[PDB]
Amino acid sequence: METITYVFIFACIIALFFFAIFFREPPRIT
Amino acid sequence: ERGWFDILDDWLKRDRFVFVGWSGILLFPCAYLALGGWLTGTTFVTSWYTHGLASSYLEGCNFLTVAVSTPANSMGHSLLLLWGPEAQGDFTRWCQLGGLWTFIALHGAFGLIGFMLRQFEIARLVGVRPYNAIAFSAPIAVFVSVFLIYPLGQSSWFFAPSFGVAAIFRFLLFFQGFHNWTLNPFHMMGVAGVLGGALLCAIHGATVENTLFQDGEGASTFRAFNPTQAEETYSMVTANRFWSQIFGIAFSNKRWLHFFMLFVPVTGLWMSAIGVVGLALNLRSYDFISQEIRAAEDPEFETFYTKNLLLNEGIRAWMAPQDQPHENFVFPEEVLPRGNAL
Amino acid sequence: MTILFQLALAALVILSFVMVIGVPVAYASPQDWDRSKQLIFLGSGLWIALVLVVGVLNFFVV
Amino acid sequence: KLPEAYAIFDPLVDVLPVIPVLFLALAFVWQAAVGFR
Amino acid sequence: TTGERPFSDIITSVRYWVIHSITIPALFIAGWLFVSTGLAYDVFGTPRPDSYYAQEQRSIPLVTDRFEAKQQVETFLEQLK
Amino acid sequence: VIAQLTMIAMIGIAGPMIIFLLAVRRGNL
Amino acid sequence: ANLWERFCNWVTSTDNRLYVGWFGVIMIPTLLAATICFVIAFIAAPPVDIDGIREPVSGSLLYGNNIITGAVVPSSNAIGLHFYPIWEAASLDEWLYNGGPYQLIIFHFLLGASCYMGRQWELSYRLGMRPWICVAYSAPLASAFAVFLIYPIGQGSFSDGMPLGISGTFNFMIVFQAEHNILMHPFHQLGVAGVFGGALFCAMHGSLVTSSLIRETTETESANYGYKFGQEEETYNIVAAHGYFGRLIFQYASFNNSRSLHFFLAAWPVVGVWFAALGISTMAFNLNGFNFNHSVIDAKGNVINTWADIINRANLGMEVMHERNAHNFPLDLA
Amino acid sequence: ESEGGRIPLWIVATVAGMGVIVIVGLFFYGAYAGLGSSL
Amino acid sequence: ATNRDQESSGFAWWAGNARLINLSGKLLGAHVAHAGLIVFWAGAMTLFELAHFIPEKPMYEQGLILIPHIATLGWGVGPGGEVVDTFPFFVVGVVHLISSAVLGFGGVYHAIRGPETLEEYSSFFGYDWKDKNKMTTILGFHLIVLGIGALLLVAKAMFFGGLYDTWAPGGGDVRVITNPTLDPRVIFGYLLKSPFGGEGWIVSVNNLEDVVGGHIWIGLICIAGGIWHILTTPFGWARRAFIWSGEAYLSYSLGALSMMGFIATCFVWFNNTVYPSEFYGPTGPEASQAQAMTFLIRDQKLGANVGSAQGPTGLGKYLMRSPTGEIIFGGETMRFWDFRGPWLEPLRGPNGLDLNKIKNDIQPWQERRAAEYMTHAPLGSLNSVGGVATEINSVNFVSPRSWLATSHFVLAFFFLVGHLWHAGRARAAAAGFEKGIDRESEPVLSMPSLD
Ligand code: CLA
Ligand code: CLA
Ligand code: CLA
Ligand code: CLA
Ligand SMILES: CC1=C(/C=C/C(C)=C/C=C/C(C)=C/C=C/C=C(C)/C=C/C=C(C)/C=C/C2=C(C)CCCC2(C)C)C(C)(C)CCC1
Ligand SMILES: CC1=C(/C=C/C(C)=C/C=C/C(C)=C/C=C/C=C(C)/C=C/C=C(C)/C=C/C2=C(C)CCCC2(C)C)C(C)(C)CCC1
Ligand SMILES: CC1=C(/C=C/C(C)=C/C=C/C(C)=C/C=C/C=C(C)/C=C/C=C(C)/C=C/C2=C(C)CCCC2(C)C)C(C)(C)CCC1
Ligand SMILES: CC1=C(/C=C/C(C)=C/C=C/C(C)=C/C=C/C=C(C)/C=C/C=C(C)/C=C/C2=C(C)CCCC2(C)C)C(C)(C)CCC1
Ligand SMILES: CCCCCCCS[C@@H]1O[C@H](CO)[C@@H](O)[C@H](O)[C@H]1O
Ligand SMILES: [Cl-]
Ligand SMILES: [Cl-]
Ligand SMILES: [Fe+2]
Ligand SMILES: [Mg+2]
Repeated sequence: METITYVFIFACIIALFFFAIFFREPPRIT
Repeated sequence: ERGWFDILDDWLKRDRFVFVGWSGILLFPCAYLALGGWLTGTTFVTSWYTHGLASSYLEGCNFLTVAVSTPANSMGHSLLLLWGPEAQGDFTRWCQLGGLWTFIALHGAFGLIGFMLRQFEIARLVGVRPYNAIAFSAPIAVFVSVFLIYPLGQSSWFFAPSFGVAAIFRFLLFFQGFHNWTLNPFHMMGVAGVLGGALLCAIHGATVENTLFQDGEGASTFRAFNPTQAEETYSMVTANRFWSQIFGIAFSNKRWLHFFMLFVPVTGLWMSAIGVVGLALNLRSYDFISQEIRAAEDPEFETFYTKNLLLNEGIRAWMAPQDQPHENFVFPEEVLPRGNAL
Repeated sequence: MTILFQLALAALVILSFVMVIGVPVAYASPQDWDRSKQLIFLGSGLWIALVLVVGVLNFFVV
Repeated sequence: KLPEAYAIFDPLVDVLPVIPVLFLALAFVWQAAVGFR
Repeated sequence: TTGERPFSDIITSVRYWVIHSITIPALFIAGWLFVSTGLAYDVFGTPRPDSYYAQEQRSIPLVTDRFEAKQQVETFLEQLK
Repeated sequence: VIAQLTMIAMIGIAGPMIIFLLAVRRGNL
Repeated sequence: ANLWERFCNWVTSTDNRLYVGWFGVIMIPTLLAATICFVIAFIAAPPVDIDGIREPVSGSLLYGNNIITGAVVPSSNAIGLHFYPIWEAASLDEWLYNGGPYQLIIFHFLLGASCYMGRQWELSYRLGMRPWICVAYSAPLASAFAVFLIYPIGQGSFSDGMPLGISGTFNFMIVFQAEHNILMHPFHQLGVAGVFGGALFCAMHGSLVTSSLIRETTETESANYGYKFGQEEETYNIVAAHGYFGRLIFQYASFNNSRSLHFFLAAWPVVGVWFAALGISTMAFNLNGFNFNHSVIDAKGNVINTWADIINRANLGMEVMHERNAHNFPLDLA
Repeated sequence: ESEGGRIPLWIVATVAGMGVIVIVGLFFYGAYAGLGSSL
Repeated sequence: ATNRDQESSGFAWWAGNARLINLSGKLLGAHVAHAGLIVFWAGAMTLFELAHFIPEKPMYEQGLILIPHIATLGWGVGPGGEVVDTFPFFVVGVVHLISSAVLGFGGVYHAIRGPETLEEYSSFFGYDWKDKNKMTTILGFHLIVLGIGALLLVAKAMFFGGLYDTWAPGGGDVRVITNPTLDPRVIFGYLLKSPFGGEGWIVSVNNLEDVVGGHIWIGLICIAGGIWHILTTPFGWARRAFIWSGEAYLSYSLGALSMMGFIATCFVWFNNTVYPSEFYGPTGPEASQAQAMTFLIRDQKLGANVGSAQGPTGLGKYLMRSPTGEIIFGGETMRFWDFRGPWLEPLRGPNGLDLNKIKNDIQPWQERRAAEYMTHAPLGSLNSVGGVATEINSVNFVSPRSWLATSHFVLAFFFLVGHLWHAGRARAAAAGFEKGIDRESEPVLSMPSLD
């Protein structure tokens, strides 16, 4: 259970990186 | 209406080389005495009667080894006032008992309050928001936690940090060996805020300097800035593209960026302070119980966590007799923990 | 030869110190470049001579 | 030791190796004199 | 500009150095003599090299009583001679 | 003691002396 | 255009979401190899004989570690500085016992991170920026080199490289202190000034710009909406910030030139961290911290301890306990 | 008498700087001699 | 005052030497004056070392770095590296110091008095950085000069008394090299050796025949390369690969010097052939090996059977196997089994350390040497307290190997940083954006958005 929990959190962080990069709010100039 | 209070207020707030203010009345004497006490002690004052140590230029120490050392453990948490029951007005005896330590710690504490009041007072006069004062709450939380709260939870001021380069190093190593402080997630958050802050300092400074607009003919580019100019001196749009492409994300909002630069190191320091408040009570992150259960039962089970505790046990046994002289420890050669040969 | 040596060597040191100040000052000075230039020539040949003298006399004192 | 004939110059020899450092410092004296222009 | 004389004016003036060519060496010498006369040891209670231990003693004179600490230090000092 | 300190004093002054002599002469600094 | 030309245009394209570039051509595979190996090893690797004394240390989560105790464990002291790729092992089981993942990870990483630095130059060039962000990155990079490559070289083993783990890192620090008295070394002291000062100036800059933001929003919205990405006008009043800071200290202690300020912000942490890195890289060849052990002696010759001697006692504790089964002879010479 | 500029600032800096080097040097000398020398 | 302020030159005082980029005469002076500073230090430092030298203590107990370089060339030393005559050290020091005056004179002259640009004075001496043919010409001259220097080493070793050979049969001694290794399979073989353990790339060079032969090759390669570069101009592919500017060229050399610095660091840390331990002290590996040797000898004298003695871990206390089976010393020095040195090699057999040689053939000179090296290991503090970090004050020692490796690491590192700084700047300047982004032509503003 411990190992699963660590790996799960890490894998969520990795997914977050993906969304934060590729599915960011695009920066728009005025 | 036009009374003395208002007249004094006028004088205190004149625009002069060194601003004074109402805050100055507290800040200047307290800061001067804390600094002066440190210089006085490191130059002339021993730690023979409190620690069994030489600690001054006078006795032969150098800039790295001098200190104003804490009072003897037997003083407990005595304020150690010059006119108090220990020194009884005798300046020489007061120095020999460690009175300069409480002198520096307490004038220093009030001085810091004065400095933060100054930050508020000046901000108010110039008409800016008081975020610099807000940020300085971190240094205050560190000073108060480490120099006051920590020893107050312990037996005496003896165990506070002594004001000295080598003395502070000893304090770090004490915390490793006795508190396993590296293991503490509050210290780890500290580390991340300090190193993160340093990172942000480096990366923001370099980014601005490498996205500058050409605003002059000079190859040395500092003169192409005018404090009063309306326009940004560097390109946020180019900076943003660069980092988006190198690292994947980038700042797009300058107000967010500069807020984050406050938040990171300030939050880190505040977390480290919370940990030290726990160490005041020996409420450590010393162990992982699951690790210890396994290792006790299984003599083949070894991690870097177990290895570090062996180091800690060495530190404690080898340093305690000289570092804690009031305990009169005598540890026979045969009890000292040692590995093979060494 | 020891008297000759020891003197020749102190003369070399003293001349060296004179040249160390004088050559840059001469080169960067506006007036008297004519006179200066001759003296630097003089000092330079004299410096070289003295080096050779110490060098030779070395062997008769060592 | 230096050969005995040169022994008089020992104190001078003790100082020479530091001279290059003085050239760095000299650049500063010079620039101060021309106002770091 | 806040009203005071520029430092660079002050420290390149002859009068500044007339004053400070006296006061600076006077202070430095006074500090020197504070130590060389032994006064510093007496003011601050710092042991001289011969005053850490009695001749045959190899025990630190540690203060162990909060309220009698002054007297303990005094007794330690008596034990030296 | 004195020999080494006297040496480094004359060698030490040589550089600033050159600059000083040139400033006095309005030389090509 | 031919294929090579097209390929070159794509690699160096300023329009890729993430820049590739020629540096990136080496960086991408090496970082992916290092990452994938690290992740798998951190999860599932068996114990590793770090000290070459057939005493395997467990680093992975599945073999009894948590996030804090876990590590990828350095390669065996038996290997030393020898190159131990997978294909020099008789089997993956041997490779694993001997700490092969460590070498694969650190070598791919150091190559990849060096190319990350090159890539920062490269993109700056494609975008018409000035070139020196990469120089600031050389500071953390040099530090990683110091702990993963230079220190091992000096001591003669990758077993003395920093472990890839949280507790492993602390082990490396404590043993380094025992062996080099790093705290007493002026290059680590400069490093501390570098990171404490970087943190201080980070907070200071953030607080001063935040102090002086120009009112563009109401009380029921974030002040952040007062700045729009790419606006031409500066968003804070540097004159006010300087007015503040110059009074906090005194006028000539405050920067009124943004370029000069931002250069200082770069230089202070970068230079300090370069000295940190050089501290580790020179203690690699055992030029160690200042040693004032028994420097103060009384008229008889009794040792009068200073705080240096107390440090020394702590260091001794570390020294005598570390790698408790590895030394057979009285001196720890590497 | 107290006219600013009579002593050039580059000379004040050089002399002051030399003074700092001398006193710091004395302090390093003292690390090798007398108290604190280990001898 | 031509180009000697920021307004005229574009460079602030702190980048003042950049004002010299296109002023060939003044830049010649800076270069010649600098060469003077280098030569001055070599001379002055040698005389300081000689003044401070006590012949009967090892050099490495005396903070010497230059006398050991002179001794390694065979000057002033005899069997075992004993100093037999200090006069060669005095000569080298004096001649360098005298020569520095000449270089300083030329340097000062070109810097403040001579023509500030050389091009209208002489077509031969003047140059434009951007003239590719003239740059390769000057490069060519300097290659010839360097090749002649490499052949000077060869001449010293073969014709003018030899070099100090730590490996010489019957004990280290000065030896003339009559059969330098010419076989290019051996010479270029070093160049393709792995830099990892047991291989060590060029740093593994372990005999003077290979060293001398190497310099014969290098000298001929450099002379040929120089002629080549005088007689040709850069080809099209090189024209397209490089930036052609003074700052770019500086950058390339900074890169090269950085690389050389790291190599030198490794050379003095591991190599005991061209850095004889007699002069530089033992290497780190050597001293650790020497400790194991010391205690093997001691305990065997007491009756220990050192081949059969099992240590606490189950490995041999004194002797164990390397990962390929060779018999090596045990304890932590297992990491140093690639060490080789003349005091230890007589104990080595085909399968490594030989137990019968160990039991019967260890000579008192080997015991002495191992004890010497164990107790002069390259460990010590910044204030030159010899030994481990916890050792008490007593012994004033830091190995020359530690001084040389640390200094050269620091210098190589900052030279890499300088390479990056100047290469990045050269690029930007060549393309025209080293002073910043043109507000009215900001490149990113013409690029499509990333998303
Ligand atoms: C803003 C300035 C300032 C502040 C906040 C402090 C604060 C402090 N000082 Mg410092 N100090 C200062 C300036 C300051 N000092 C200056 C300028 C000097 C040089 C003279 C000193 C020299 C000094 C020494 C030598 C020592 C202290 C110490 C102290 C501490 C105890 C003070 C105390 O108990 O006061 C108590 C007094 C008050 C709080 C004043 C209250 C006034 C009330 C409101 C009015 C009532 C008065 C009443 C009518 C009197 C009648 C009594 C009668 C019946 C007999 C405290 C940290 C002690 C210390 O640090 O020990 C470790 C100590 O030994 N200080
Ligand atoms: C090895 C170090 C070195 C060398 C060789 C040089 C060389 C040079 N620099 Mg640089 N520079 C340096 C370090 C160096 N610099 C440093 C550290 C800085 C930062 C402080 C500078 C900042 C700097 C600036 C801001 C400028 C230069 C310029 C120059 C050139 C003209 C100098 C001049 O006009 O002098 C005028 C000075 C004098 C006439 C005073 C005397 C100078 C001489 C050389 C002293 C010699 C003393 C010596 C002991 C004599 C021995 C003689 C004996 C052998 C007979 C010259 C080629 C200038 C330039 O580029 O011009 C186009 C320029 O503007 N430099
Ligand atoms: C790399 C070094 C170098 C270079 C490229 C130059 C280049 C030049 N110098 Mg300079 N100079 C130098 C070093 C250098 N100098 C040194 C060290 C000194 C002090 C002695 C001088 C003193 C000097 C003066 C006083 C004058 C020049 C002048 C000149 C110009 C004419 C040279 C000529 O016609 O010679 C033609 C060739 C010869 C006379 C034959 C060469 C004889 C030499 C000694 C052979 C040595 C070769 C050997 C391989 C050197 C090894 C050096 C190594 C050990 C360090 C030319 C621009 C003149 C000038 O600028 O006019 C306005 C001028 O008046 N130079
Ligand atoms: C300081 C010495 C020096 C310098 C700066 C140069 C510089 C130059 N030479 Mg010359 N050259 C030299 C010495 C030098 N040469 C010598 C001694 C010789 C005789 C062998 C030559 C023979 C020579 C020839 C025949 C040619 C050049 C050419 C060139 C030009 C292109 C070089 C290039 O692209 O390099 C970069 C090298 C490459 C792009 C090759 C591939 C890169 C590999 C993968 C590098 C791997 C090494 C790595 C970093 C590890 C180091 C260890 C390693 C030894 C295993 C350039 C002007 C070319 C030219 O235009 O002539 C007119 C050319 O055709 N040179
Ligand atoms: C405590 C006390 C008090 C007070 C006191 C005081 C206030 C004092 C002051 C004091 C002081 C106020 C002192 C000072 C000192 C100083 C010093 C001792 C300094 C030193 C310095 C140095 C050494 C420097 C160096 C340098 C430089 C210059 C530059 C850069 C580099 C360097 C850093 C190297 C009273 C009476 C109230 C009460 C009782 C107690
Ligand atoms: C071999 C020989 C010789 C030679 C000599 C020489 C070559 C010399 C040189 C010399 C030199 C070359 C010198 C120099 C000096 C310098 C100095 C002494 C400087 C100092 C500086 C300072 C102190 C600074 C300060 C400052 C400034 C100015 C600015 C900013 C601020 C400051 C503070 C940083 C002789 C003749 C003896 C003879 C015998 C042998
Ligand atoms: C450009 C310039 C610069 C630089 C310069 C330089 C780097 C120069 C160099 C110079 C040099 C590099 C010089 C040298 C000199 C030398 C001499 C002057 C020598 C002499 C010698 C002698 C006199 C000898 C003696 C003796 C003998 C014979 C034997 C034994 C004993 C004795 C040692 C006594 C500066 C930075 C300032 C800046 C401005 C510009
Ligand atoms: C003396 C001796 C010897 C020998 C030596 C030799 C034989 C050497 C060689 C050497 C060599 C033979 C070297 C080479 C080098 C090379 C290099 C270092 C390269 C570089 C390159 C580069 C840097 C490139 C870059 C680039 C690329 C990659 C492409 C694109 C663009 C560019 C062009 C930028 C021996 C060891 C036996 C022994 C000891 C002594
Ligand atoms: C460039 C200046 C070099 C001066 C050359 C001095 C010769 S060196 C001289 O050569 C002799 C054989 O001829 C050897 O016997 C002797 O050992 C060696 O010292
Ligand atoms: Cl350990
Ligand atoms: Cl061992
Ligand atoms: Fe900013
Ligand atoms: Mg002293």
